[PDB]
Amino acid sequence: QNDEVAAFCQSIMKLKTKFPYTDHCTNPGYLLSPVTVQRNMASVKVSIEIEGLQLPVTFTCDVSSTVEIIIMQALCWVHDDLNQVDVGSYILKVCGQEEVLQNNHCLGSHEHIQNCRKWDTEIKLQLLTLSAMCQNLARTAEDDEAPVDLRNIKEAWTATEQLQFTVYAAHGISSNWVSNYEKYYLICSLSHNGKDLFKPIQSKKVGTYKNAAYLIKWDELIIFPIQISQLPLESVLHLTLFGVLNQGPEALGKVSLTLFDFKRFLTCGTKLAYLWTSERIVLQVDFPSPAFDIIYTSPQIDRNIIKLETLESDIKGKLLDIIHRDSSFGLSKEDKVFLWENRYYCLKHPNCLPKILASAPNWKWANLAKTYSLLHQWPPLCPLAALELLDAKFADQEVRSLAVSWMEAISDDELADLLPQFVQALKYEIYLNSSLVRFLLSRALGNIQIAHSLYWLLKDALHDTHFGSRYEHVLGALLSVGGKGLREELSKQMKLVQLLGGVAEKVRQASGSTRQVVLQKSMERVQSFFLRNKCRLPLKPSLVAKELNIKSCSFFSSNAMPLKVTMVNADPLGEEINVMFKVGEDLRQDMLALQMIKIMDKIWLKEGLDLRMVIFRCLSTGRDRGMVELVPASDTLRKIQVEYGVTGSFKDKPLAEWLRKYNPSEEEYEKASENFIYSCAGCCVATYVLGICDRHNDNIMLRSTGHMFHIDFGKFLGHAQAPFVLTSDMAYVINGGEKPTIRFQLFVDLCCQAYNLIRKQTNLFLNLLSLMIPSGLPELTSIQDLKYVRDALQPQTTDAEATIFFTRLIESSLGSIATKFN
Repeated sequence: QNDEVAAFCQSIMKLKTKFPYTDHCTNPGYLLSPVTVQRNMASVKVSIEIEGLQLPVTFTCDVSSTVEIIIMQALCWVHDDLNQVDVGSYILKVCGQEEVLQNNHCLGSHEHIQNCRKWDTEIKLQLLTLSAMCQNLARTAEDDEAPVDLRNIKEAWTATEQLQFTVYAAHGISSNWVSNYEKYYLICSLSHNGKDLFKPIQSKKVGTYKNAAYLIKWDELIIFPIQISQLPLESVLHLTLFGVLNQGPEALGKVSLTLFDFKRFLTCGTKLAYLWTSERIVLQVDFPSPAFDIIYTSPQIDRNIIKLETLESDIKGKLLDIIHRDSSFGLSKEDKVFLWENRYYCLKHPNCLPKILASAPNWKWANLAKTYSLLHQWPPLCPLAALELLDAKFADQEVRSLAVSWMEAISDDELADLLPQFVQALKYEIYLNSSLVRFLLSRALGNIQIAHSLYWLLKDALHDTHFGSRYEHVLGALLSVGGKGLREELSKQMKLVQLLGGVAEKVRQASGSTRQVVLQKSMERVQSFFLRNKCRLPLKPSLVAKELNIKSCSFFSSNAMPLKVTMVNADPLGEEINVMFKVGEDLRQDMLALQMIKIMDKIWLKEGLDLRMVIFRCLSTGRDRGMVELVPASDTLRKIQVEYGVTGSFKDKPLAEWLRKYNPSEEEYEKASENFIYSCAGCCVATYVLGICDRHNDNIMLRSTGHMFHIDFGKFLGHAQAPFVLTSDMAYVINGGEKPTIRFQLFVDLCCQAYNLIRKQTNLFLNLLSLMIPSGLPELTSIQDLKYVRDALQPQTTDAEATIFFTRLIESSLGSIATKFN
């Protein structure tokens, strides 16, 4: 471990050398404003503050214009000719947010622009030079030159010795264990590619040793029916410790051991493993210790150039049927062998390589040379497709390194929203230094948003009972390489989340009349914090808070008593910061639901379908606590139904009247109704595919602009289970009347269109969810959960039949009032 850590640190300094503090492109010192490229790149109004002008210039821009020419248009308003105006010295930033628009991207591609348009709120930018932009987070020269802190040989293929090891003892047993358990045993399993190579082997059941209740001694030899020369390089031994009660046996802990170390040497001699149960226990397994070191050597390369082969059409039809399948999921055994034999015909369809590798008959050393030979004459995959190659089922390091090399094509903006799965895929790298971790660290060096999100994600990952140590090394590398500016900023944000969490705990423990007073008094400590510190908001680190608005702070009087934290912007050009902080309930599953909704939205927008979706932020900042974006001027459907229900008996006019009071004019009410149509279509498709069937008056929320969204994702992937529901007031808003109109047909067409656009990306959604399996969410625990989503996506069906299917889902959701529609 120490020597692996040292080699890791050497490599990481080598990675640092490639990001000097002088290069502004990779060391900007500011956040980049996020972008999601949208097709068909319509006009909007933008107001731009300019130095020397008392009023900002306001003018109409083409949504499809790049930020560069928009800067020049703003410069043209103030100068008659740009001959001696330093045009390249200028940037645009969002008013009140320390994020900079990206020059080479369309104004319409930027998320801030897109939200403002959905919102119809003022686009308020500011023109300045790089010199005036805050670059406090930038790395110094100091940081660059600082160090990072966190005899004979036998080739393995010639090694005939059985794999064998002696499970010797476990040291450190607790008093609670001695009282509750008589005896103990280990179950030993041997795995590669996340799959058992053989039946697991169970040890004898022994009690605590004589005159030692902290010691469990087995001194037992365990032999597996395999030789050293048959072990894949990435073979892992799993030891799970069990306790049989004295008064079913229950699992006390688990350790894993790689059979080869990061330098290809076979594990030899005594080896100590550590398992935690809350405390640390030490297992000792003794491996054989011959007079020679055994090293793994990969088979030697095949050089081949493979256009020159048979053809046929009974076979070629079946083959292209396999290639265009949704995924490798559920691929039958016959299909696997058929594809494997025909694999060299597939070379002009790169994104089917994961199917091909999943159809390999085995990963025996002898069969590796022909796989490797294929892999290095294979075309580049698209990054999203290469995700599958980083899942558990592909442990081979050539495969994974090659997948990371294909991943390098992905943009930072796309990668930012996929980081959770990458952090999880770290668990399938057996060694500390890997292509993948260096890729992630490299991206975090060149982009502050990626570094910030990686920070918070690794910080959750630390609570893993099995992988926490590895994540500590990775997080220490991120913090080391990030520089002192970023480090002190993250420290301020960490202290802020701790202080806010303390306030929330005190508020919940307090009750009734002594609760808001407890709030106000407990916020004193955070007020002190701001008195000595200006702090970036962890949810959106481009917002700088200087002070707490103690007056507007309150609680929501709901389950888990959430805090409404109101903060003063440090920028006068910006507006208040309002975030909810919540303690008690686990926000990671809400984060996964939100991320899936965001990815569906991205997919739609890339195909030119804008369903006007509400995409709000949520950040787990610890064990069962975090902070959540607050969508302004929105209320739950029941709240609307009942506040209307005191004045009316109409059954179906509450939502329409609610929207009418905030959109009185006819143009404004039609616009709000249209927003409702589109956002509701998006919500229905998401409800069905992601299996969120807990929808009810309290779960669905509606914004005064007319946009509908979800806020609670308690039953997520609950496909056990009218998938969604369309009560009559929603139908009234969509129709505009009490009878069906062409607006309902537009809603049905929008739903089916979006549904098919997601069915086309079934592989991405299956891969994005399986990569989250090992994160430990209660109800994404197996590949079976993925099967339910795939069945919902109906992969085999055509787009036309899928349209028919979803249309009848809609009319099922309409219930009794579905008689009135065609």
